[PDB]
Amino acid sequence: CPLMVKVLDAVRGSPAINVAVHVFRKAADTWEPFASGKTSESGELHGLTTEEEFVEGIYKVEIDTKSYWKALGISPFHEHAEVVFTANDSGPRRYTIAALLSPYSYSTTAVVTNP
Amino acid sequence: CPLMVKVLDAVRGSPAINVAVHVFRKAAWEPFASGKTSESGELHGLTTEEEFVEGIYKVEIDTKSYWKALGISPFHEHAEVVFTANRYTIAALLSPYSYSTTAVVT
Amino acid sequence: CPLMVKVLDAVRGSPAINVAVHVFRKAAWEPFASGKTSESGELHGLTTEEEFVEGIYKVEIDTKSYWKALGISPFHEHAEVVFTANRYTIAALLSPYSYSTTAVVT
Amino acid sequence: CPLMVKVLDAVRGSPAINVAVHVFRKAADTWEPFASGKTSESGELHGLTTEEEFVEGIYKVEIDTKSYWKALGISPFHEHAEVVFTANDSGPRRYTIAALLSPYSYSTTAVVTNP
Ligand SMILES: [Ca+2]
Ligand SMILES: [Ca+2]
Ligand SMILES: [Ca+2]
Ligand SMILES: [Ca+2]
Repeated sequence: CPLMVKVLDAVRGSPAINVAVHVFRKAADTWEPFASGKTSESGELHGLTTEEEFVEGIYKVEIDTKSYWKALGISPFHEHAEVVFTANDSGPRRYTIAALLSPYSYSTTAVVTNP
Repeated sequence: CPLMVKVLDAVRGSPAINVAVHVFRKAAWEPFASGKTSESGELHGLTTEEEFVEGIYKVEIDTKSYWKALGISPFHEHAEVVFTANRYTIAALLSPYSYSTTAVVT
Repeated sequence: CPLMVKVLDAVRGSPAINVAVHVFRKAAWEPFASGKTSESGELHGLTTEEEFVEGIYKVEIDTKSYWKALGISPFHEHAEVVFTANRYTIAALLSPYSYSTTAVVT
Repeated sequence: CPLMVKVLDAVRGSPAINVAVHVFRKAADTWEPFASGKTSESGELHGLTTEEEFVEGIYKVEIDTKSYWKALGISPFHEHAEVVFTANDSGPRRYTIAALLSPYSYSTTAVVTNP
């Protein structure tokens, strides 16, 4: 699994469950859809892509924080958290993008490994 | 100011100086405002009360150029940052492989 | 000031007002300075250039009392925060189950 | 496993490997040693304690960031990151403490589950 996403909720002290994650890749010209999914009961999203699909490029991972907070009855500030990075440029790597969410703040970090 | 940006470096423990910041507003992204961080890591003067209407905004901080100037290989292209406005300070704390961003209303 | 503390609330998007802050210095923890956050979430006036010598300091922010006043059940007792000093701003961003803290030197 | 700790490195984009973690419990009078260990190659520390040992109380988890950064040739600011919470007060829970480290900043969050 070359691209994994893990999301935690700083208001509830829990995994962020059933949060939508969309991945786009930058096109020749615009953001083209690449892969999407929803976080699990552990806050994790595995199975986005495959080694064969995951080419070099500039990717955007957008986590739908607005829907997540609204469904919980919380007022979100950010529409979404938008993590943008160059992948695979010096060869294939495995990436984990972790995100910690609050209504008016988020943080995100990357773990990169060389398989 | 209706909108202020502050950028801090978590590796060196210093303000992030001369970092480019662009703000965009969602149209029916229209560039909306931009500048470069001061010696204090702050950017004031972006907009006015008149122009800053309710809507969806994106603040994008060119973190990649900042790290490269320092000789450090960064992960991200930029710390974007996207919110609905319904006085705002947007703060960003930068590391090579992480960032956090927060909004404060005064 | 040699030492400033700022506290922000990540749930409400506001400065954290009237939060108690205690600073301690490691002895051969001696209370060193303390106060309460202003309407801006800031605490100035903690110490002087004379008293603030190199050493190991702990800044402890009473986050539990802040959340309880708001009617929110918090995880932490306090966001402590412990560093070696060799002008410092200590910033803390608070959520019920998380905090982050950063130091900036000017 | 009622108490787990996971640590990531924001400078390197990696797990924080072989970082010392000490847990103390507040005593009747002072911090009494409770449990300690080192993070794994995945940045995780399992096996700190057992359900039988983990009683209600005020715990301090101290992560030795100073040694970790010094061994990597980086200048640390914080001596250590000191996470302090009441545990088990309304009954036993499982706790994960996650920490993201940089030289001049750290964040930490809790995931609490009711087994
Ligand atoms: Ca290439
Ligand atoms: Ca309106
Ligand atoms: Ca000295
Ligand atoms: Ca009890």
